[PDB]
Amino acid sequence: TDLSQRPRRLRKSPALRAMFEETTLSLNDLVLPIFVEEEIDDYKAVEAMPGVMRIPEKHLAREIERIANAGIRSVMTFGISHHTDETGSDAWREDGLVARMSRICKQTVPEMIVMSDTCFCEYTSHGHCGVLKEHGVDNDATLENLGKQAVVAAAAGADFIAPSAAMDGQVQAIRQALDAAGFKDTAIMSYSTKFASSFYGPFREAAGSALKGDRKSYQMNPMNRREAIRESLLDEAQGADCLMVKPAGAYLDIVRELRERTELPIGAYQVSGEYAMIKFAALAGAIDEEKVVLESLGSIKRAGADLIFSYFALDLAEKKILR
Amino acid sequence: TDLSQRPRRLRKSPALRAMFEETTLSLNDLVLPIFVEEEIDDYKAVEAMPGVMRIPEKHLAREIERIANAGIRSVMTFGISHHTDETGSDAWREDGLVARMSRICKQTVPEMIVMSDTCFCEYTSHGHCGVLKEHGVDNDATLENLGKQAVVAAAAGADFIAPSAAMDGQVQAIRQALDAAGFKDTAIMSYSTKFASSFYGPFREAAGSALKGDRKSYQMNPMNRREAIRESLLDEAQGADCLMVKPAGAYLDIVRELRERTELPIGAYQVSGEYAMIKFAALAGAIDEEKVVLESLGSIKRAGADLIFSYFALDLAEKKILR
Amino acid sequence: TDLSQRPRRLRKSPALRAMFEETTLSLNDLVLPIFVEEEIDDYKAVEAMPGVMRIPEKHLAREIERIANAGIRSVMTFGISHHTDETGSDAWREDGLVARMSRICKQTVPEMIVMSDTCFCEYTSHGHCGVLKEHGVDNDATLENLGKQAVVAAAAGADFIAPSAAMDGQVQAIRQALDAAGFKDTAIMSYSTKFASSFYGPFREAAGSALKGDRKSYQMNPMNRREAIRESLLDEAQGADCLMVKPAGAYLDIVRELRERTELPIGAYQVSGEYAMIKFAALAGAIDEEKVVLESLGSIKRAGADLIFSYFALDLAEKKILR
Amino acid sequence: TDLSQRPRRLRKSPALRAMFEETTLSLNDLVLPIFVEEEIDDYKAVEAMPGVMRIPEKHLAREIERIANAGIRSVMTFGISHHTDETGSDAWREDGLVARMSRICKQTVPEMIVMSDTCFCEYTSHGHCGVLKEHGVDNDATLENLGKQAVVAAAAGADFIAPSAAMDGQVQAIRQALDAAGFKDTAIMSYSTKFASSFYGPFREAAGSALKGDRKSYQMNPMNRREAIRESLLDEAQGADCLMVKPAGAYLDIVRELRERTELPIGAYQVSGEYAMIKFAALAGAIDEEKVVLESLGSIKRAGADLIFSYFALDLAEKKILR
Amino acid sequence: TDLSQRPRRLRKSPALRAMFEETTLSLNDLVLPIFVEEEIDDYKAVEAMPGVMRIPEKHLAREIERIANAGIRSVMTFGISHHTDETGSDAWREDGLVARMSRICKQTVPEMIVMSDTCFCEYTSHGHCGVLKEHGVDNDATLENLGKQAVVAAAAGADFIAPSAAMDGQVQAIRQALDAAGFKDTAIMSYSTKFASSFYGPFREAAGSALKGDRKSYQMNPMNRREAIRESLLDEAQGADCLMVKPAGAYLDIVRELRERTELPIGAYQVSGEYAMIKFAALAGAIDEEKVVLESLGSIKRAGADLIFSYFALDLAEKKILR
Amino acid sequence: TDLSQRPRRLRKSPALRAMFEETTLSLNDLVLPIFVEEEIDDYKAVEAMPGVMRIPEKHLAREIERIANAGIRSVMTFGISHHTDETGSDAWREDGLVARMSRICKQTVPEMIVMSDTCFCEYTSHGHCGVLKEHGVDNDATLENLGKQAVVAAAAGADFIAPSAAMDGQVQAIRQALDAAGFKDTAIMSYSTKFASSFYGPFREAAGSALKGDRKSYQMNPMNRREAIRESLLDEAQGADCLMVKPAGAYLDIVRELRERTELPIGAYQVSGEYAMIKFAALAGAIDEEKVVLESLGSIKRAGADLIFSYFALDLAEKKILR
Ligand SMILES: [Zn+2]
Ligand SMILES: [Zn+2]
Ligand SMILES: [Zn+2]
Ligand SMILES: [Zn+2]
Ligand SMILES: [Zn+2]
Ligand SMILES: [Zn+2]
Ligand SMILES: [Zn+2]
Ligand SMILES: [Zn+2]
Ligand SMILES: [Zn+2]
Ligand SMILES: [Zn+2]
Ligand SMILES: [Zn+2]
Ligand SMILES: [Zn+2]
Ligand SMILES: [Zn+2]
Ligand SMILES: [Zn+2]
Ligand SMILES: [Zn+2]
Ligand SMILES: [Zn+2]
Ligand SMILES: [Zn+2]
Ligand SMILES: [Zn+2]
Repeated sequence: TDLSQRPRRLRKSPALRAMFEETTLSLNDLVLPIFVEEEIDDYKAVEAMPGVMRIPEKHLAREIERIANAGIRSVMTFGISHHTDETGSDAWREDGLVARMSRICKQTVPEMIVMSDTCFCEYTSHGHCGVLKEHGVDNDATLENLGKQAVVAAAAGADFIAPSAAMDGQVQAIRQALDAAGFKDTAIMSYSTKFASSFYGPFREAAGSALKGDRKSYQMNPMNRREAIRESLLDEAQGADCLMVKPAGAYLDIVRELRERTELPIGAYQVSGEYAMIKFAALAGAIDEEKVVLESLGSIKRAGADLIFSYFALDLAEKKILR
Repeated sequence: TDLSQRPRRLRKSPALRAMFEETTLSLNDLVLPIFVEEEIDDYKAVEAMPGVMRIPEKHLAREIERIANAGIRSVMTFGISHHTDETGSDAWREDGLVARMSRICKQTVPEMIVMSDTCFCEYTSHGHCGVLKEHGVDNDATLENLGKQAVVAAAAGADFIAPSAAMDGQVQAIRQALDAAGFKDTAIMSYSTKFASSFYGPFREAAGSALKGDRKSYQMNPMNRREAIRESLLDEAQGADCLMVKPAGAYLDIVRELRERTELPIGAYQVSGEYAMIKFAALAGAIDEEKVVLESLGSIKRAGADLIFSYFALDLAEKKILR
Repeated sequence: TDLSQRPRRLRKSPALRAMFEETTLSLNDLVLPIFVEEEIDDYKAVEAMPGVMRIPEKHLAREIERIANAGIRSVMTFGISHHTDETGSDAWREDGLVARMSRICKQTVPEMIVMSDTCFCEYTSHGHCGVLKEHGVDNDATLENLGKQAVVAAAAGADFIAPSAAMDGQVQAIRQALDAAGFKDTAIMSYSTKFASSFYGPFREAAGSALKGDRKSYQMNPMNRREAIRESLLDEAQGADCLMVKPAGAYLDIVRELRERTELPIGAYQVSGEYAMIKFAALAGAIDEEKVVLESLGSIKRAGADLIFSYFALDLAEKKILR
Repeated sequence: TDLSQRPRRLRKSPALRAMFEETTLSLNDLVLPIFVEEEIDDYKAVEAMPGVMRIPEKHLAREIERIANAGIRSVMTFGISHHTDETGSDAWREDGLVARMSRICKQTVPEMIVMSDTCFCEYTSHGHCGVLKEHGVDNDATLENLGKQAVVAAAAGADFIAPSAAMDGQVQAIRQALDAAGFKDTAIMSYSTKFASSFYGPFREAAGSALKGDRKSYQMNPMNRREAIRESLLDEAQGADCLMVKPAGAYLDIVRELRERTELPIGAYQVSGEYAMIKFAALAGAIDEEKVVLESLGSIKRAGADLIFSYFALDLAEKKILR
Repeated sequence: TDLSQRPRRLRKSPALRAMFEETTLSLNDLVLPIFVEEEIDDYKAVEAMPGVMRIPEKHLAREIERIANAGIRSVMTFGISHHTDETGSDAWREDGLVARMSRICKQTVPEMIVMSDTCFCEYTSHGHCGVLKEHGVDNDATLENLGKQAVVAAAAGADFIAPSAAMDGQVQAIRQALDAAGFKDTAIMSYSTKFASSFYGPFREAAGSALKGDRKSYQMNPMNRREAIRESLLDEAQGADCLMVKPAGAYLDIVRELRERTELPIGAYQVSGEYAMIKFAALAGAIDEEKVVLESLGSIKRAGADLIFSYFALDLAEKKILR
Repeated sequence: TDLSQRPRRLRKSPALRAMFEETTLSLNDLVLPIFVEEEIDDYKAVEAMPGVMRIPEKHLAREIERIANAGIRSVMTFGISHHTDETGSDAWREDGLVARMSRICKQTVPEMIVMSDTCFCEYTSHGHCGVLKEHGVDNDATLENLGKQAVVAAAAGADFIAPSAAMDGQVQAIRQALDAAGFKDTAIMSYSTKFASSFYGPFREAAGSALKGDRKSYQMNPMNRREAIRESLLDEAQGADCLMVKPAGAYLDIVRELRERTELPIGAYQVSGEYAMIKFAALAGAIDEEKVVLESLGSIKRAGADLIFSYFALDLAEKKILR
């Protein structure tokens, strides 16, 4: 046929596809979320997240070292509390779980980039991402607490404070608190664009949030693309060091549009539900796990994400699939 | 706190979120892919696609009518051949399965928008999307065949010829053939941007493609965002009536960028692997199926897709979840 | 003929046009403006707005419930005052008509999204949208009053305070007042871009504004497209939750340009004159009312409006034309 | 208050608003559509278009001269046929009504810019905009006829051939025919973007189209903004001298987007329904006719239209409202 | 100090800089240019390119295998001729050096991506990049020869024909010739934007071009950024598979602008002069070679290049600096 | 051949290339960096920068006058300290080397545009660009010092204070200090985008910085293009009069992108390593020095730089190569 343009010419062999591959994926793009449960002896399996375990705080220095050894550059800590209360106050206690996870990680592996998930859903009685009032989850009371938590987390060693409560002004609030507390160097990995997604099922079982109801009054509507960009831009305006889109998998268009709207780094969260959809389909033999994971992750990088939070990170590292 | 901007104000209640919801999803956005197997009496279950059946050609007029009755506007037909050969020649026989699926659908429900998947992977001995030569899958020999198939499919009643073989110049080739054959009114739903994705596992079991190897020499690299846009733009240049991104789920950034690069309609394919990841995780209780499906689909619409090919379409229609 | 591109292929049938229809319209896009007259027993017909009635305040809880029952998500309240004065002070009385409309609506149907029109034209002796001085309608004195009104309206239950006085700094003024008064959660639906349009005739008879003269010193010039965009952007800068273009019908280009200039929601007002032009032509048999309304409204949505204020809303809801 | 930005400063008086008025409107922007009925003695009133008359062909030279005298620069001729047939063949007869309207106008007022509406809806038995086949309104057979009509219209004196049949490739077809026929200098005022609008009611009664059914298979969907732009761009590609959006009133966003997408002139049609909505509301006293017309027209110019087809043109000219 | 924004926070340690590093460099980005001299026994050292040798054709299969073994994906072949003539006709002889380099490389390592430099400067008596006439270097006579050379090179095994003669229409000419000759699958790596740079000194000594004078009548002006982009876009229009900017080092702005103007792959040539500037400064101890090379190369990738032609490639591969 | 477009037509002769040359280079684009060592009698040769000498402070008025006489418009002063300490306090002493270089230059040649390099690497014991603490190079303590230095430098006659320490908020800090000190007219030539480049080797030997380690915690990653643009934009936001990209040679894409992102002037630094790479290759005879320098410099101007800091400046001026 008379076709001057033939894109298939650069797909002829593996070598050519590698020369022309536009996106790369490596361990430098991954952040390992880790679940730490205090006051427990044995690792707990998160059934809805095949292969994922809750780390007993007592095995934490061992795990972090294992994580570090695999080449993992950073982790996002998530705690399973045995000290919840109406406001998740343990989150801001100098020696609450939040601080200890951070402190243990950083003392054990000082070059480990520790990100502290900053919220209250895992420490509150009601399971909401903040202070519960009769109007719902009070924005401003939560901000104060986030700020307090940030200072203790930073004091404990966290390199990034990562607010995931979806509260308005949370980056500003936490930045002021860190600065005032003397932690001007502590970064903020904002969960800038966080949707009220149905892809968080598994997480609830993993992290222990007691929430009976939803977070639609704070987490934004999955359908809102313009709002999603504005959400993250407000965060850049409030000084966040890195922004983030969560979930990432079904939101690659948001990741791409945000990438074209800011020079800030952009993180992308491959949520528990994404991880579970892959594991369960792979377990059923419907798909090849390794291929789907890499494509999934590569897709997130293609969309423009500088960092990806993935529960597969350690396994990819250990199996040497990524380096 | 002093926050003049509070995005949470429009997330306060369900009514407010509905007023402000930026994206809509309805039956007008869905296309039902259907699998028809010739020469069989009973429906066959596609194990890797829980809930999906191969329709015996003899039950086809009944199914299509059922599909139509649910409010489904259109279907994409896929055949399971009992007459394969080195070139998938049944695909171009006036009365091959391709034609019959189309003819049966259109005679039974004349207002049904019939899209014919136009390829050879389901009719060839080797399972490749075309004519197999010593150089691999010959582009040009395939184009001629696609063209022949398009004419018989169109002659049979197909409203859209949908080339999914990933061959270069396929839209041009098929358009010339339809025009010359007198089917100037027959549209082309190009699978313009089709990646060599690992999300097609289930499909192979559903549609019967005999391929032992891969399609990387024709289907494009999942990592290639610039090439992906160029792929579809070449298709617009060749006259396609509608373009398409496939898979869709992990390619929403591509869908969004393409949407900003063309005024043509854009279809998006929620592949078998996507459908399987949701079904299997839902079966394991890790996620809520209905919520994940709607979010998944709504996300594809948010990204900019005018149409979505989803295996969930009939179920959403029948259960009245979408109208 | 040799035409590779044939847009008519996707216009062939109703099914195809529905699959390809780029814009949707539903009850989630409509806001019902409602006219409430205090101290009256019977509904009053607004002659210049066939089918539109002034609701006696005493029938208000009944109407709102009717409105809610039809599926209407929100209303914009407009009062007809029997207590006007040089400054429209009833507008800011804790129990003035403004507050009562809001309170009645919200107590009767708590999930009803109440927007309070915030102005003084309906409460002043002179009929102007504010405080009348020798220089004309004093901007700053009006701002103070708007702020006072906003607090009582919010205190009364309004979800949105909607300033329609066209005063400079009105969003800022009202936001400060709400915040200081403790109504940080109360939104602002700014009538950001409001022209000095000739399409408001009917309104004057509906709402009772006593104005003898014009509002050209505050409402902006219909011809000013650049100013129109700047008007709304200043409003976004002052914190408005939603912006608005009014009128909408003859200003769809403004709606479209604003949509490309902000991520904020955008409301569009199908003014009384638009509603009257359609009703009267339809009454004369020159056009089909239902078709013209839907096209009119669909056009406003096509232009980019997230919400439309339309006097047809209830009728479309009740007749089940939109859902 | 402390407001550095005060847009109201330039709205203070009429002089200031005139200095700052961003859009102008004059007789140089208007095209008068004219309705000419052959074989009739008296002017016929178009009831659905108060003030609009069908001109008997015998009074045509008088009217055109009147039109010219008022300062009107150009007219769009529309005929009411007493010689219809299955194909509207009178439209292409050397001396059919189409030619005569043009010839009479140009001989009587040689500097008059004559635009010939080029279609068949007014000359066919069935009332469709073209050749009726079993598939509907055949595109290609219509194109041939349009071309024939264009040559006779051009031969007769028309300066612009204005295809309003909404057929694909109509500009290309008509350009080839004019060129081949030796009318390379004859322009094409394409009705590039013409929607299947409900605002054409009155027209049917004015122009006499016998259509019982709709034109949705050729006129495009009112909701389709992307398609609308593509429609006009294809026309620019086919060589149109001027493009057009019709209707104009509820499509100002389309006018604006097209203006930013082409350097070609853009015409905008204030359809019969628009004209009727204004007349009827004005007749009912709901609005001020003159103000609404000028705002309506000024809005169309604001949106970016270089020319407007308005039935008010002569009246505005004669009353000296525009010059 | 009160600084909310602190970019230094993500530069704190090596781990953080690696997480945030925006650009990657690997062996998949490199193409090794190789110099092959026919009819010689020993490797010849190119004095102006420390570490670079001319490979005797007889050691070629050994070198290519060595190159392949190091992980190098592709090479650009350059010949040193012992059969020059007024037109460089050996370049098009079925068994000229050009063909043999290609054939030897591909037979020895079939998966090696062979790019053939396509020009005549190394085969002509006068040393110019083409056919020398009294007007200078005849464009069109050169095009014919390039085409002939391309066919023999492709016939010999080259995967890419890489025209570096800077002739107008060279991509078009070579594409037609390959297609006509039946090498439709053979790609074209155009040296689309090639400046008349002073950075090619060393090359002349390496490749043996006999030119006494300059190439300013064909190679474009180093100062011309607009022309440089147009040069490459014309090449995309003529069908090139990949474009290229050469030199690359002092032209990163061109690389970046081209990257934003095309979806095609972009190669970038780190010319001999660049390689020599680094080697000589490193030899003098003024800079660290390895760091400068990687920064140099990383910079080219940062600018947007998909591939880089670098003489350091093999050394980086062998020393395991890149993988 | 049939080629309508022939770019070679404007490359035919030197006259045509000069008419069409898109970029110019002159002495008005150059800034001469100068190295002044206090307390020394003889000029010292910087071995890693052939031709570059350290000027003894006592010969400074002679050199500056020589520099001025050659037509050089401005210089960037760099001192070699014989009074270093833990904080580089001499830099802020009223009569420290920094002040004296400036004072000597401006008194000797009052119209000379003096830019003072503002940092501490040349005055600190440890060689870092600031105050060394246990956390590394303290940002804020450095800012205070920079500010102090700026005032004494400005007081001494510097026209531009040029912070090259890569500290966050350095422009803001220095602007406040100058303003408060009464030097509101003193400009700031920020080294806005300064990478942690390996091209600074030679400089260390020239300027005497004692640093044993690296500056990666303050100078930004060479690979970071988005951060690089943000770095400079923050500087514009802090009030810098001119921005700068350093190094320039391997960062022309950054220069170009910044040029399209700001209206501020942009300086570009051709670092010592660039100067050394050219000198050493030229010394080895691998390239022509004069041609490479001019191309190098012209390339920097092509990329969009308004000013270039080049060590070749005086030589080009004196040899009359540029005027
Ligand atoms: Zn305990
Ligand atoms: Zn939470
Ligand atoms: Zn937020
Ligand atoms: Zn059979
Ligand atoms: Zn296939
Ligand atoms: Zn393709
Ligand atoms: Zn009363
Ligand atoms: Zn008012
Ligand atoms: Zn305003
Ligand atoms: Zn007759
Ligand atoms: Zn018609
Ligand atoms: Zn058209
Ligand atoms: Zn020989
Ligand atoms: Zn050459
Ligand atoms: Zn060229
Ligand atoms: Zn001393
Ligand atoms: Zn320094
Ligand atoms: Zn900086």
